[PDB]
Parts: sequence; C-alpha cells; structure tokens
Amino acid sequence: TTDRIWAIWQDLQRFRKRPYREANCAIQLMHTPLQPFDKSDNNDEATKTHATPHDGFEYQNSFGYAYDNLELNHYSIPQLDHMLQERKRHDRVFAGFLLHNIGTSADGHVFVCLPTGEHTKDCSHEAGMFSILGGQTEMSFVFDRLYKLDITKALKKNGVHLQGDFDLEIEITAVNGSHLDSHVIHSPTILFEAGTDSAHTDDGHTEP
Amino acid sequence: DPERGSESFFYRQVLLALEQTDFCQFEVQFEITHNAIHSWTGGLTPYGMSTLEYTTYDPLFWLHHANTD
Repeated sequence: TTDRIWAIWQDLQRFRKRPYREANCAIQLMHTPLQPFDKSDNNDEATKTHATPHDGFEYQNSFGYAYDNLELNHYSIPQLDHMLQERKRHDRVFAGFLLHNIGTSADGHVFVCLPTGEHTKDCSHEAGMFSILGGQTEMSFVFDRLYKLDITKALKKNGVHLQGDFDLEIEITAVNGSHLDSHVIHSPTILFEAGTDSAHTDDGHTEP
Repeated sequence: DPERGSESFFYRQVLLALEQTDFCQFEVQFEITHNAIHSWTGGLTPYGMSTLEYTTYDPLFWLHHANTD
C-alpha cells in the first residue's frame, strides 16, 4: 500500500505537471546502487538492474506491476489535487522535528503547553504523535530536513495564536516502555506557514 | 467538473431523469435540470436567460430548448 501511495504521489506529480520520474534531490543517493539487490545473493535479475533508485521511479514496465486503482480514500487524482488546495486555504502552524533517529524504535508524543490555566485550557497533551522504526542494527541516519506536523487545529482549539508564547513538551518512549532522555534530542521548532496572501504590519509601513 | 469525465452534473442530473419509468417522475427531474442552463448562462445580468421574463429573447434559448426537447 505504501508503495501504491508513492505511485499515487507520482501520478499527482504529473497532474501538477512536475516530472513524474524525476527527482532533483539527493542526487548522490539516487545513483547509488541499492544493496543487497546489487549482489548475487539476489537471484532476481530485474531487481539487480533496478538497483539504482533512479530507475526505481517507473514501476510500470520496469517492474511490470500495476495497481488496480490509484486513488486515496476513494478520491480521484484530480479530486485529491482539489482537496489539497482547500487545506492550503487556511494559515497553518507546524512543529518541526529534527529526527536523529537512533536506537530502537520509539514513540514520541508531544503537545504545546500554555503558560496559564484559568480560562485557558491546560496542557492538551495531544499535539499528535509520530513513531520511528529502528533497531540497534540500523545504520545511523539523520533527516536532512525537519519533519513537519500540523499543530494548527490543536492550537486553535486551545485558542492560542501563532504569536502566543507556548512551550512544546515532548515525551519519548521506547516500545519497551523505558523513558528516553529527551535532553539529548533537540527541541522542535515552530513554523508558521501562510499562503501568498500574507498580512500587512501594524507598526511600520511597507509601501512607500 | 468531471470525476469520471462523463461524470458531470448535467449528465448526472439528466441521467437520473432518464432512469425514471414514470412520465411525471421523469418530468420533475428533467425540468429542474433544464433550469440549470438558464441560470448559469444568464447569471446576474437582468436581460438574460436567468430571468423567466427575458429568457425567450436570447437566441441561445432555442438552442437550449431544442436540446431539452
């Protein structure tokens, strides 16, 4: 299914008219052969040819396997595109996580606590959670970029604005249930994302 | 806007009308569909198809009714 979704993204990309089988990121990695597919241990000849990830993009005819339908949640590709735009409509605030996933897999939960109680909700404790799969065996890896999660709904619920001072509290738990020291992990950042229409300032004057 | 490509509102609205066995059942669906063209074409403007009074005046009216018939 995950692969199918990737394919879905791919077809959407063409809708965008972006090149379907083209990645202009992590160029170095793409060319690299993908073991063990490279080795003789792999009898499958097709995969061996396929080892470079660049070739991987076109599953069709390369792999020779198709999906019955490429839709997400029974949404047509053009439907998804329209759906995406709507989401874009509202301003959004996200929390970014720098994942230097190391160690065994663990689950992380986080929410933005607000400095006051009173009228205002206490720590919602449920910003959202994401998990990371890992093992001791895994080779070290760090994400080049941040992992964005959309806080906006929760923040609005609590009634905080982007500007409002709030802290983010994160808890990392192993599958084991052992707590992991959060200190090592860098704190998440808060990003505000808006569309082209941005706001004008109260103080100062933009136009001459 | 089509999902199917054929799947359009006009198409769907009319299709429903077509399904009906009964004349009366058919007529209501059919007539309402009919109205859609008048509204969209005439729009806001006072002189056009959107108005019951004016619609006959536009020559498009006949093309539409010919289709409706």
